[PDB]
Amino acid sequence: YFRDNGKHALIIYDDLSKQAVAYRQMSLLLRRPPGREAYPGDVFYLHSRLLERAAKMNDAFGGGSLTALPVIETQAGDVSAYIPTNVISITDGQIFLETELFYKGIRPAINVGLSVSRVGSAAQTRAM
Amino acid sequence: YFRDNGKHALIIYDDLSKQAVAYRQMSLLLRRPPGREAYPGDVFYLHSRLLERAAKMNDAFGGGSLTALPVIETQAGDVSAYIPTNVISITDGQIFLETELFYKGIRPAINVGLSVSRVGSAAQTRAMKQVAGTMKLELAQYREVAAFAQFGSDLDAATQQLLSRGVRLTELLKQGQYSPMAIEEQVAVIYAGVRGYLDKLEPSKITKFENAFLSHVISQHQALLGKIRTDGKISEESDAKLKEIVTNFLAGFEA
Amino acid sequence: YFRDNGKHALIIYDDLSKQAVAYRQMSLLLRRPPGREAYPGDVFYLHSRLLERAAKMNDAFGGGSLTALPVIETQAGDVSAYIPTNVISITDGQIFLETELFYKGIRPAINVGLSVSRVGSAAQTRAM
Amino acid sequence: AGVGKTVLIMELINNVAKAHGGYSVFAGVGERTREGNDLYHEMIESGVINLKDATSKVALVYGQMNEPPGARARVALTGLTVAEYFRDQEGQDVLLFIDNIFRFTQAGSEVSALLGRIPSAVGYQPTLATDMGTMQERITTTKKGSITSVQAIYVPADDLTDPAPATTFAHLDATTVLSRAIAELGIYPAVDPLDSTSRIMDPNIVGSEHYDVARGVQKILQDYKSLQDIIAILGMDELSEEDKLTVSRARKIQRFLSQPFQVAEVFTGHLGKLVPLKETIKGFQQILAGEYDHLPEQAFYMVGPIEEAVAKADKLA
Amino acid sequence: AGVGKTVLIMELINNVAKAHGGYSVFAGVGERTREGNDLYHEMIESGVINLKDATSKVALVYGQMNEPPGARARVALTGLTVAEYFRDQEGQDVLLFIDNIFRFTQAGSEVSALLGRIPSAVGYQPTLATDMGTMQERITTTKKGSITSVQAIYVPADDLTDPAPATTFAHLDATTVLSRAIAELGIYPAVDPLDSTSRIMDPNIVGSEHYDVARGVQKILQDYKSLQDIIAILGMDELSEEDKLTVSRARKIQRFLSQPFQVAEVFTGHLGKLVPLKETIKGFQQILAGEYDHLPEQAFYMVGPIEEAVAKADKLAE
Amino acid sequence: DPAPATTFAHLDATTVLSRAIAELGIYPAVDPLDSTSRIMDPNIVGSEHYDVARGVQKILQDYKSLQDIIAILGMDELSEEDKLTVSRARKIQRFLSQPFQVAEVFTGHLGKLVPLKETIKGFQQILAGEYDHLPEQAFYMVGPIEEAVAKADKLA
Amino acid sequence: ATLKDITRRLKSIKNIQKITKSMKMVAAAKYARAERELKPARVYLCGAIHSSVAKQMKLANIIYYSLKESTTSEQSARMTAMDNASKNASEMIDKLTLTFNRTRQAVITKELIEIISGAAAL
Ligand SMILES: Nc1ncnc2c1ncn2[C@@H]1O[C@H](COP(=O)(O)OP(=O)(O)O)[C@@H](O)[C@H]1O
Ligand SMILES: [Mg+2]
Repeated sequence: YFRDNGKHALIIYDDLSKQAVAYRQMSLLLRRPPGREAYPGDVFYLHSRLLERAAKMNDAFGGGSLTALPVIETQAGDVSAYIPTNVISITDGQIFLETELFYKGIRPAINVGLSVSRVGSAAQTRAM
Repeated sequence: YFRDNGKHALIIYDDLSKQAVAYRQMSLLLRRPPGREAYPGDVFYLHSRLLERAAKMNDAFGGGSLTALPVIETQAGDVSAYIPTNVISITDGQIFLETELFYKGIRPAINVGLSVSRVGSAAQTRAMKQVAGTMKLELAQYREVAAFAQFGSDLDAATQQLLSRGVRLTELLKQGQYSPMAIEEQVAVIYAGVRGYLDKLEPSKITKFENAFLSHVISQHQALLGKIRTDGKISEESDAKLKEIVTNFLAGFEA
Repeated sequence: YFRDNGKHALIIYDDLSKQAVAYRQMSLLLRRPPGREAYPGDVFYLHSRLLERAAKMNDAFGGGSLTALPVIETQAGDVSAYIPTNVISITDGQIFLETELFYKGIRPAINVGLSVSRVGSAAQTRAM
Repeated sequence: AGVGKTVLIMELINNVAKAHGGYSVFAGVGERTREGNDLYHEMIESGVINLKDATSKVALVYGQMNEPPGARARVALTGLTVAEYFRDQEGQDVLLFIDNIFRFTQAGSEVSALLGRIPSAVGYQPTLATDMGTMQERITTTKKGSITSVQAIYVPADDLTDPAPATTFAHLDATTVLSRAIAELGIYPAVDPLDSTSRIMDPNIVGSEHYDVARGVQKILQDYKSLQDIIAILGMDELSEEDKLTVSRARKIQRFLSQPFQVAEVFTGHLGKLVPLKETIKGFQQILAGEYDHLPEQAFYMVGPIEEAVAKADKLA
Repeated sequence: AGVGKTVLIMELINNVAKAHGGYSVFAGVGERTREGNDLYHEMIESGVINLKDATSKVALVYGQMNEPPGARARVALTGLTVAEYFRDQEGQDVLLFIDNIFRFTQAGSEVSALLGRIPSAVGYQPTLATDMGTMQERITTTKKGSITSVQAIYVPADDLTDPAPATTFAHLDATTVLSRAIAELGIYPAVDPLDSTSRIMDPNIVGSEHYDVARGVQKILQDYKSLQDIIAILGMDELSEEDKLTVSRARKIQRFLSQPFQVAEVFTGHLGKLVPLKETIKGFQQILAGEYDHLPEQAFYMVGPIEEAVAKADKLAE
Repeated sequence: DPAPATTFAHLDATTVLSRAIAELGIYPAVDPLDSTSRIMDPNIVGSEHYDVARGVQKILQDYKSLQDIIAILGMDELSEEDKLTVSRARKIQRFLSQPFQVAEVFTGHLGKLVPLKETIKGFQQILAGEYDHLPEQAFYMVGPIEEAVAKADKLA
Repeated sequence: ATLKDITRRLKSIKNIQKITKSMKMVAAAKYARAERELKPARVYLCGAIHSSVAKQMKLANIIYYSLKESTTSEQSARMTAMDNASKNASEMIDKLTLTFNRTRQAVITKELIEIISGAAAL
């Protein structure tokens, strides 16, 4: 609504892991064929169609925008698992929070080295 | 029948691994839904309903009892597999056997660190309690350092004593097949070890020692073996007489 | 044809891994229930039948022969996998190659400890 | 087992009853008949149950192991209903012990399995998270009161990333870790001070004071642990002023973390102690400061309020 | 696959069967046809089979890999029934060789879904253990006659826990386990001294010296086994002169365990040696006692009796 | 995984990227021991090229086998031969990295398009030991071997 | 990846951690004594220690001084070496237990899905 009407909105999806498990409960109950980690074939589409909807419209469509901050819980920093890689393959970068940094008291516990932003520089203020 | 009429029975189920396979056979052929390893959802209930019938009845119900020793075969050590997972949780404890221990010379191949009895002392006589507590502590200390053994080329006398007790005791835990010993004979040989009398004997000899010593006390010192029961524990006398016997004997043993 | 007319022929089956995949397809589409790794129960038979057809005939039968060199692709070097082992358990030996030997410059990348011939010197001249 | 668990549970009951008026409910999910009767008769002897006068503070709900999956899958629910009564009708702060949460998930799995459903990762039921979420949510603070749940957790294959445990972690706010090593040091309760954790350990919630003390105790303890190595090898003889104080203080705090449970009396022959949250904070706060450094270790061992540490000391000289 | 089952069972027919007084039965089940042809012609040469008269002492039954599942699922019963006759209708000591009894199980799994069954673990039919039990319980000595059975048993993907091999273990009285890992080092027969067992290995049966030696060998082998990966990283320098001394004798025993087989001449390029029990015990006794500490490890690799490794030691000079 | 796995047989040259390489900062994150080409033949690319490529691959595989040891004891127990392989291997690893035009934003470097001959030359030289005196970081993120030198000087 | 493998490696690498751990302790004690005797004496696998002196290598008083410095240095280096080596082993154990549990999970799921697929095609 905001995006298409020249306004700017920010949605936070907390978290997509739990949504994927609910969708898995639906799928196995539908008897769809289980694959990696017993997730259905379409778990990627489940998130992709969703996150493609966040976007930046140009001036001819009102210049609004919708920003998305999806959230994915990993198990023991395993960012190579199915779901985590799936969302990594959709979004424009990631902020990684390490268990180590947090417990060691570093807050926010961001792993600067493994976090990315594919399209943020252009949007970063010149002052920064 | 024995449990309900003031009698006590022991039941060994060898094995529950196979009963589960038979039950799974029937379950799959009856087209019931398969689960982990293709077992039916009520496989845990099969065993639980079996093992709970094992029990200690109160005086009002005759005081009889049924003890059960269910066997389970693991595959390449996997205690987390489905049927072992289930039977481990149903039971009051586990005696874990290991191949590596077996071939090393440890037989029965029981793993003292991992086996447990939640009942523990509650069903251990006072004499055995006494010596067993010391041995369980010492062995536990041993396990901690047991790795530094073959590489600790400068171990302090403290850690070096832990090692000596630990080899000594491990050896006293070895035991020939088909020769179950009486409780009093067990405390007597454990006593030897936990009292340090065998700290000087060479490890290879301890097995020969035990066999001679035990044959000797069984022969000449019956009276001491009965006292060990009577008193319930190691009496102040028993504790002196043992000291005389082992010392002299050992001396003769290393003549 | 050669085999049964006193001639000698050599046949390379490159490769039997893909053949098994094509069988699996056909089988599943014919509505036959899948077995280990999705492959049909008789996947060994699929290959067993085939490779027994390679043989040495006696003089009464023309003395011709069929020699076979089936090829099997492993994944990540596991020669102790279902299929692989199915085929090893059929042929009269196996030449196992490896990328690590290959890159160390051992080419042909034959792994001597894992390769064998079940015919031995009976297949060599006296010289060799 | 063998780490004082049944004793902890019994104390919590008795402690929440005396200081909050709320009762406790104990749900035994796949209890073993033997341990159940033992837990009963041990409850009677501790007083938390009374076979005569209505002083009983705990209600027991038992779902035994010989029962079909659906029964053992429901029992936490039953016990949860009892606990709900005290919350919604009597406005109390109920305690709900669930032993153990792992066997609630398993019964969950076995039920689904008989119901013909496709299992999910690692074999658990498709509805693992929902099965879990619908029982756990009933456990909260409402306008009339609250239910606080102490639930025993088994971790399959020692794997914290297993679906079962990871699901449970979703709803836990704190963890009490009982350890054999600590028991061995005669420290009772055998609570490991560095593993046990709590979400509400934020200054915004327990206040800045409580927070700083807790961190102070946690730190002093981490440093000591580290020193161990040097102490034994390089010898505890070259420790600077700052280094010897840590070791002495650490050991007072550590011993001051022990505490005679009112339920232990029946055997310990010693009056149980219930310490108020102010004495706790203040007590450790002072030790940290060094205010009681002029006291012997054994003065803090198995005492109550800080006062009792000094007392005992003078007596022990 | 390819560790030595068949070589070893060929070696056993060569030694035990050739000297055997009584009949013998060989069932080739789900194996290679060429092997059938190999064996047949080898037995005609040794006279064990005679085509010109009635002196034949071995009956053969074949159902190899080129046959469909039903055949391979029933051949072993065919082999077995012939042997059963000789057993009951004669009481005479009957020898039964079956290579490979796994093929009875694999055959079943092969038609299991067409039979309508939900699969069990690892793809096997749900009746695996019962199917195996009704068959194996016929392969047995009885009060009437005795059968000495030797069954080659395939192990899928080298995993001994696989339903099939795993379920076969309790049907036996002695098990010889082969390892690719060992084979891979050139030790043949590739037997695993830490995984091969026998009901009769009891001091009150093979006597004390026999029992003691054996136990002694397995202990020195298990000791070394548990150090290998360790010193592989840390180094040997920390091992005391007593420990590093055992590592020498472990390795020697390891190799003294190999033995050239008559039947494997084409593969070893060595003359087959055969060693009597007594000389076997002495060889190993001696090694365990430090005696041949002075000989090189390779002396022990691929020989017969201990004396051969002493010889070889000398020849190793140049 | 079925998909990728089945895809390898449809290609003439493959470029297999790696998460562990990228994580080390190496870009493009190509795995030098898992990317192949049917053209990699002495009668097609010529012996000089073929040789150098095989040389690089052997030193990388050699390094890789040593990793099992390095991991626990570190480099102290390596023969002087071994160490040599480790130093060159590491300068080969880095010199395989290269600033892309399209990734200027993330590398903070100007793009580089290195001609084949120049690629052979630089790798030949590292194999020869010609630059055994430059520091690893010199070889990271440059174009032609010449820049590795210039970058070395800058470091001093 | 293979449960058999990983378990083996874990057994080795767990041993290696303890052994190395104890070597650090021995080295630490030796060094401590040495350090004490350091100054007094100055009045009259061990890491890269051996390596260093040898690479560069291409009565009483001197012998005593040299040897005294050497021992101190050696025992210090070896203490460091083992400290690092045991630390490396711990980290590696941790990372293999993770791997072991991922594989364990995947295996269980994989066998499960095979079973259900075959049941469902009936
Ligand atoms: N006793 C032996 N000595 C030397 N090589 C052997 C021996 N036994 C087997 N081999 C080698 O291993 C190969 C596989 O043995 P084989 O018995 O055919 O495998 P399987 O156990 O599958 O039947 C043989 O062709 C031979 O090269
Ligand atoms: Mg064979």
